Amino acid sequence: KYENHTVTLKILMTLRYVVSDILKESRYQYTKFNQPKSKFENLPQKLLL
Amino acid sequence: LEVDGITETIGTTQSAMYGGASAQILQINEDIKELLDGLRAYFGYNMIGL
Ligand SMILES: [Zn+2]
Repeated sequence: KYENHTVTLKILMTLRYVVSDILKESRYQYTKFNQPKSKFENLPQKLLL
Repeated sequence: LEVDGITETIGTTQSAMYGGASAQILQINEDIKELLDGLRAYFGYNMIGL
């Protein structure tokens, strides 16, 4: 029925992102309290999406 | 402690006037006193003639 008609839509789509830069990229702690020995833990990165 | 945009603050129960577990100890005393006073009534006072 709509061979030569126009069609328009209002649509919902899932949010999506890509990492375009990594910022304040690494933060660190030698956690030692209440451990058998010194341990290295990487704290949260910040991403610019 | 604040490093590189991440910060943390902690305030312990420790203080110059009272230790960190002082609340637990002081509640233990409150129970022991009630518990001990009541139990002494099971045995009673001591008497000796003279
Ligand atoms: Zn007696």
